[PDB]
Amino acid sequence: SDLTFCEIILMEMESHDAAWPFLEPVNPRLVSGYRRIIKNPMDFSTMRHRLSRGGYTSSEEFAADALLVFDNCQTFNEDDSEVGKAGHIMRRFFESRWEEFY
Ligand SMILES: Cc1[nH]c(-c2csc(N3CCNCC3)n2)c2c1C(=O)CCC2
Ligand SMILES: Cc1[nH]c(-c2csc(N3CCNCC3)n2)c2c1C(=O)CCC2
Repeated sequence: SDLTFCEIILMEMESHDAAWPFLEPVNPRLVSGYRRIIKNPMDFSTMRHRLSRGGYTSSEEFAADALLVFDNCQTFNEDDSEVGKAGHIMRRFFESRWEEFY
């Protein structure tokens, strides 16, 4: 049942206003320099697919994939960019609610 809270928090993240940059994997054909800079891309739908498949053995693995989405976001996007400003909203939301369970 370590993962039943992950379904809640991923469902809440999937439907958050500011989740639009992270619903689908970043298409590197459209973003100059992404493949070069971001070694391990991650997004909500890949997390949904791994969760759907049972690929998260512990609750901390799910959080590692989640923090990676935002570490990527800060690595590539300026803090005042549209994607950056949304990644900060999502990152505080995730951390604020991850602590509300743990
Ligand atoms: C994490 C991330 N999301 C986006 C982005 C821009 S537009 C858009 N969408 C989502 C897909 N269909 C509609 C509009 N998603 C970027 C990004 C980066 O890290 C680099 C800059 C571009
Ligand atoms: C998965 C994904 N879909 C799109 C997308 C569809 S339409 C459109 N534009 C951007 C330029 N002005 C016209 C409309 N962008 C992107 C994307 C990414 O991964 C990165 C950002 C771009």
